[PDB]
Amino acid sequence: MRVVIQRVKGAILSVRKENEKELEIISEIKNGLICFLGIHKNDTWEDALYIIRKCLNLRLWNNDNKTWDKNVKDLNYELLIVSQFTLFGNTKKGNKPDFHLAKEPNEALIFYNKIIDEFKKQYNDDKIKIGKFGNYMNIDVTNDGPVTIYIDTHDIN
Amino acid sequence: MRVVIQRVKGAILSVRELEIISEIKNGLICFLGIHKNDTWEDALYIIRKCLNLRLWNNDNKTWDKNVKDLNYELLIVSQFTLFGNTKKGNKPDFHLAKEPNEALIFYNKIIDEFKKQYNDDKIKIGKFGNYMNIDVTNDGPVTIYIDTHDI
Repeated sequence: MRVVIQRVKGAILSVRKENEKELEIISEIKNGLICFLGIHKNDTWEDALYIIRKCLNLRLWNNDNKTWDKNVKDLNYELLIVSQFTLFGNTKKGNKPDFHLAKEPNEALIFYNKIIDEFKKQYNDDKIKIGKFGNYMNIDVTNDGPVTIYIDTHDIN
Repeated sequence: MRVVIQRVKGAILSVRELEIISEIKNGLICFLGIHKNDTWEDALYIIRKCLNLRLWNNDNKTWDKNVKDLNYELLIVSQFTLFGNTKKGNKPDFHLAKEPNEALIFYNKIIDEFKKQYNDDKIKIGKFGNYMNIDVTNDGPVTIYIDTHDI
């Protein structure tokens, strides 16, 4: 499993409605993190936990003297967790990218919900916001630094 | 060199109460991390892939056009935190990330070639070493990661 973690002052997630061209705001987070999370073909519940561990636990904020000190939960800060398969989008071969290594979308959806669920059990239920799985979404992000963090769990076991 | 490429409707970059200093409508923001042992070769791969990657639908086709094809914009930004190793503890370490002085130069050079290759009105930057606010309108969203030490 893969994740892009971007530090944020806020973020507003909006999708298409019901002519359309009409974006509808479903998820707001103020200060906190945003997480573009890619579920991989053969992911196991162990990778999921590791993702949730680093999100919830890495120290991407500062205090007085001390830097890189406090994690998302110390500041009662939110997270917006957005599913992003395009992260296994393969760009080794060809300028059109190939997603062959992502998970199938019905298998993914159940896995991601499970994760979101667990996300809530390891933090606070009201701090974890989400997008609409496998849907067009339009997200305004306030990058705070910026701060961008990459983790590929298949770099571990 | 690592890079996070995201597809935007547009993006606004601001600095320290703040003040806008770049912006772009549709195109791409690329958070571009520079490894201490990177090579000019290591740039080319990034720039190419950024400029050519087919990330836009062509009314009926999918994954078909690039930022060049659609006279779109790129806004290049230098994330060293992309090399924050975090397996150790919960406190990232950037012992893998290029030193800010040689970094800034490599960044500089990369921008020149980004212009040299696409168009120089089409490339935006930030103030390199400093705090940045970037409002980013994630279109899709479409997130794309490459670490050049795989090619």
